Amino acid sequence: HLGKTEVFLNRFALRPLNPEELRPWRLEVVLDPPPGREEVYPLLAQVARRAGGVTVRMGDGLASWSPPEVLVLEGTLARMGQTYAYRLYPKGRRPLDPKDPGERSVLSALARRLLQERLRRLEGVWVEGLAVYRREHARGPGWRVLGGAVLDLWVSDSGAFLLEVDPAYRILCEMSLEAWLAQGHPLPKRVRNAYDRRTWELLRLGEEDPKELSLLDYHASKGRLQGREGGRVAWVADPIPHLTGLLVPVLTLLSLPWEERRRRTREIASWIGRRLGLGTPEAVRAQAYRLSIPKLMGRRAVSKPADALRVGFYRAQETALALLRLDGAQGWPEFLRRALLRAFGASGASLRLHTLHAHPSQGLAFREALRKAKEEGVQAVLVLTPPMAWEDRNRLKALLLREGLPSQILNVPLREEERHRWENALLGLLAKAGLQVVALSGAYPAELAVGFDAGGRESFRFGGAACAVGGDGHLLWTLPEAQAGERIPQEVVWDLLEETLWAFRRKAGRLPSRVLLLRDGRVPQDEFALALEALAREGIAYDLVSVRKSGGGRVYPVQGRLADGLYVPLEDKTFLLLTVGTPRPLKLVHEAGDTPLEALAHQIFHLTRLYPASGFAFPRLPAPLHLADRLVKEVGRLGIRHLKEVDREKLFFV
DNA sequence: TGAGGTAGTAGGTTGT
RNA sequence: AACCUACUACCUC
Ligand SMILES: [Mg+2]
Ligand SMILES: [Mg+2]
Repeated sequence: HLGKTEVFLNRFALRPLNPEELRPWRLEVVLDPPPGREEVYPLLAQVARRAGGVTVRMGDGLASWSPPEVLVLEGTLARMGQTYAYRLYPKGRRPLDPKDPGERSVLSALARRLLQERLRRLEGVWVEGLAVYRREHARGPGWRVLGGAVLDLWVSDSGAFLLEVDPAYRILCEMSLEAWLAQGHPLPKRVRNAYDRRTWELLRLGEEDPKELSLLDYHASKGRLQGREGGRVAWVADPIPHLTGLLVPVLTLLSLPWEERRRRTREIASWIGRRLGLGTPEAVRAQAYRLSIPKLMGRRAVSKPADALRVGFYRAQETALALLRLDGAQGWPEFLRRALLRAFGASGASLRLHTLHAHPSQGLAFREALRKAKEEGVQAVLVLTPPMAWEDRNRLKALLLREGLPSQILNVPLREEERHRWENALLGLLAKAGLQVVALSGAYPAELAVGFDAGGRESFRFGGAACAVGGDGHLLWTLPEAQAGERIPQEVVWDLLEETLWAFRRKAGRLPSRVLLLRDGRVPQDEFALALEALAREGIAYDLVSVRKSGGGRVYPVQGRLADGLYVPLEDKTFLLLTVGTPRPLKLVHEAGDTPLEALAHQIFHLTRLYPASGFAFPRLPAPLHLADRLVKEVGRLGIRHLKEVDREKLFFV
């Protein structure tokens, strides 16, 4: 179903590696005394750096392209606790191969260090590792903004360097937190320090003198207040006092037009190829297949979900809606009422607008009003209220949920002419009611696509999932599960997966024959182990896809305009998805399953249009994943405890 | 809290 | 190192 273009992405192919580069030098170290059970990630990776040149680790040890006699062999360094002192013994040199994948990998980590530690010693340059800043874009009175690009280096599998370039900006202050704060700037965003690498937030400055452990008496007695003296008190978190004498502050606040972005990518590329003796940049061109427009369906074919409000829903049902007005007045604003009635006029079944005549200030009594409403058929409520505060906003959302009443907030100074804004709140509201706004008129390989994301919170996270009961279907979610970190427990994945499988059984009378499994970001090794054995055993087929928002790189046209819904395959098992300042395609990886890439690229992009509450825009990632991101965020944000009596056909979190 | 997004500054989980 | 987030600001319908 595709028509080819040819784009080239922001990579460049530079000179092939030469003999000496195809056979690095190995060296064994001395740990005196030996490290610890975790103290090897900065302590093996602090000696591989202390050596100099292009020294970069080789698993349990180090490697170089530099002769070991120009290595610094005998030195002394430490992480806090054990003060080590390294010494380097050799092991000779052994060849490596590009065609072979196993060697191509270590060479890159050398090539990265080559890049990195050949960038340190350049001239009119500012280097933050892989990042290079080449020009001045703005110089302010103690407010410098250097701006070049971020880089990377690796090998091609034919033995030739590759160089990814992408234009960045950096911001660096010159003054103290007083030599600057007494020049105009208000209270700081974050007080970064030079005494350590440590920082803190910024509350409000203490009115009193730190002269009364000891607040001020310890500084000028710790030899910490010599070179620059403390000025006034500081107040932040992990109340605590700090003498604001020495602290090269970290400051926060234009985005470059797409054309200039490619121009600078190519220019900076040349520069780094020629200055670093790596040759002429021959920008890598990949071919990119144009993907087929999906046919999203309300009552009838429509281009953006918000058109369902004028045309009719894909599956409506006998429904009722409540209204909470927290501002002054009382009425459903006619146009919102007229707006709804016409969308249900367009659709098949009937509507009822109710009105909550209760304020939460009534306390417990206000719940009674809710008890009555739900009872009398109310499904979700639209709330009109002046911009609320996060803490109040959450307490209320969760109150209604505790009565099984999803809430859509519309911020109050509203005018008819404010049209898109209220139009989205309405879709949001119906999504929260249970309505199947739009769906996909299509022939797809996976009849069910589930999204997995994780975590909304602090110390612990929630692993959760959302469904689309596919080839248009119902969107529904599942009760999440509290977990330690980002990795969703192996059994929890399967448990969630099954609950999503069973959902399909209830709507189709049949288990699926193919499911689509989508993770947010990288899949931790083996976190889909179970589900996949589990599926295979039940003889239901599948594909697993890592879906990365970051890392897609850039994609540029050779000439013309890159068009919406473009698909570029890269390496085996991996492809980009430009769904159109400068766009950022999704990096996607087929981790498991036997479906051809184009076909997945197809669903994914098509699954993109499904999301019911975007109205006019389309989210960058597939409706299940987005839902998963949204659900999981919201649960973490206001607790799992409120969800019990909330029907999971109702997307309360949009 | 209308929603989508890119661009700076942070940090953290995975996992070497 | 590869990916998530959180703030900020700006754009778009
Ligand atoms: Mg919403
Ligand atoms: Mg995530």
